[PDB]
Parts: sequence; structure tokens; C-alpha cells
Amino acid sequence: MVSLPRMVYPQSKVLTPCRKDVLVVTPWLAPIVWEGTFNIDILNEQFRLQNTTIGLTVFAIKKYVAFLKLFLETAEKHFMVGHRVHYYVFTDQPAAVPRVTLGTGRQLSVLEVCERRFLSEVDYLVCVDVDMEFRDHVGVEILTPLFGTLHPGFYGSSREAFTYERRPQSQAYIPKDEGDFYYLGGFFGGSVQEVQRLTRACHQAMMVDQANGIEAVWHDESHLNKYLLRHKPTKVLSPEYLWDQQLLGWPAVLRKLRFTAVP
Ligand SMILES: CCCCCCO[C@@H]1O[C@H](CO)[C@H](O)C[C@H]1O[C@@H]1O[C@@H](C)[C@@H](O)[C@@H](O)[C@@H]1O
Ligand SMILES: O=c1ccn([C@@H]2O[C@H](COP(=O)(O)OP(=O)(O)O)[C@@H](O)[C@H]2O)c(=O)[nH]1
Ligand SMILES: [Hg+2]
Ligand SMILES: [Hg+2]
Ligand SMILES: [Hg+2]
Ligand SMILES: [Hg+2]
Repeated sequence: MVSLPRMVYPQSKVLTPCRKDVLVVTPWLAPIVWEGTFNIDILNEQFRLQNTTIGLTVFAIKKYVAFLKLFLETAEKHFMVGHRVHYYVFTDQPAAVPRVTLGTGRQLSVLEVCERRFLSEVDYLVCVDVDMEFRDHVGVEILTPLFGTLHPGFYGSSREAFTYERRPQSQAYIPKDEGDFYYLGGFFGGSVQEVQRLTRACHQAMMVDQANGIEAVWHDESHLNKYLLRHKPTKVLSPEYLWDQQLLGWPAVLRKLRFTAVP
């Protein structure tokens, strides 16, 4: 709750949009995070004064443990640098986790495969896929009670084309005339409380489907989209936050490619 210190930065013009090529705010007034929309110095101050701790979770089972080295190494260079970070690696191969050198204020926990511990160790949880690498800044601008990320392959598509689950028998069902955006199952997060609510809701929904003998078209991602349709995220991250350059190139609307798939 402490006041920010004196800071010097250019004034923002009220009669000048920051981006004229993209939507920077949703209909429910949640910002859509694109490069140019935020002053990272102001945001860093706000979150540091709060002594914010960010938890980053990844699952690495079977062959996916081979992606951990690059993932963690690049995270050390681009993820929440300057803030307290706690990595949680869930794996079936504890002894296979690479020994990565971490900067100060950052720690790593290996969990072999207790929601209460999250509430006690971190303020925010970020959940992502491990077969990726950070290529640019991914900082506190993403922190909020609940956020989803615009899928790189559908940010420009009409909702009818969104690959939501379309069968009424599934708990993840979303009709052709509903839907705001198509979010990624591989990059979401928010406060520990909101994240656990989302995962708990999706777990229950998937069990109901299982009992009914049906599996959503895109599994977890399908349910996450249904959850975020009914519980609007407080921030939405642009595709800058999860991209595949090999498959999608580098469009003009993307000033930075922050987190990407590994070729
Ligand atoms: C219009 C063309 C779309 C190109 C992207 C397809 O991405 C895939 O989308 C489905 C949902 O419809 C699901 O999310 C898997 C996703 O594929 C993964 O992510 C993309 C970005 C690539 O990295 C693929 O190699 C991945 O398998
Ligand atoms: O049949 C599958 C394929 C992937 N995954 C999970 O999805 C993550 C990344 O997904 P994928 O292998 O599809 O790669 P990506 O789409 O992220 O590039 C992996 O860590 C797994 O935990 C899964 O549960 N089932
Ligand atoms: Hg998580
Ligand atoms: Hg859900
Ligand atoms: Hg689930
Ligand atoms: Hg989910």
C-alpha cells in the first residue's frame, strides 16, 4: 500500500492511442497486454513494493524432461527478472532434472508425480508448457487475479471458427454464437486462489465428461475456454506471450516474440 517514489518518464497523450493496429482492452475492461501498452518501470515498482513472489509451474513427464534445461535457462534471463520466483517442476524423473544456475531470490522445487503450500509460498501462479523457451521479457505486466492468453493461431479468426468443444453433451460446450476469444491451455495464471478455482472447476468438468463417455476436442484447453467464457479474465495476454515462429512467422502486429515453441 506504500506510495511510489518520484519517477521520470514521458507523458502519455490522452488524444493518442498507444496501438492503432490492435485491440488493447476487452469489453469487460480488462487490458490486453501488447508491447507499448505498459511502462514496465512503473509496474516493476508497484510489484516490488509489494514484495511479490511468482510461482511458475511446469510438468515434465517421460521425454519432456529433456526440455527443462532450455526452459529454465531462458526463464532465468527473461521471466520476472528482479522479482522473487519459485519454479515448481512436476516430473516422473526427479533425478533427470538438470542443474540450472539460478539468480538470487529465485528457487526451484522438484515435485515427483498439496494446494495449501502454493497459498503459503507465492502470490501468483503462472502455468505453462515445458517444451518452450523464453526469447524476450515476460514480467509483472501479466500479473492479475486471473489471465488467459490469446492463442497464436486464432487471434484473427471469427468465433465460429474457434475450435471450442461443440458437442452439447460435453461440459466444455460453447455454441457458435458465444465466445470472446480462443485462449491457450498452455499459458494461464493469476492469484493462487483464482488459479486453483479454475483448475478445480476444470477437473470436475472433465470427470463429468469422462463419466458420460465423452472427451472434449482439445481436452484441458477446451474446458479452460469454457471457464474463461463464464469467468472473464482480469487481463488477457496477446500472442506475443506464446508464439510459434516456424508455423506463423513474425507478423507486423507482433513487436516482440516473448515465449515460443521449440522447433
Ligand atoms: C489456422 C491455423 C492454425 C495453426 C495453429 C494450430 O495450433 C493448435 O491449435 C489447437 C487448437 O485448435 C491446439 O491448441 C494445439 C495447437 O498446436 C500446438 O500449438 C501450435 C501453436 C504449434 O506450436 C503446434 O506445433 C502445437 O502442437
Ligand atoms: O497428448 C498429449 C500431448 C501433450 N500434453 C501436455 O501438453 C504439454 C505441451 O503440449 P504439446 O506436447 O502438445 O506441445 P505444444 O503444443 O506446447 O508445443 C506437455 O507438457 C504435456 O503435459 C498432454 O497432456 N497430452
Ligand atoms: Hg498451475
Ligand atoms: Hg473449466
Ligand atoms: Hg482439467
Ligand atoms: Hg483448465
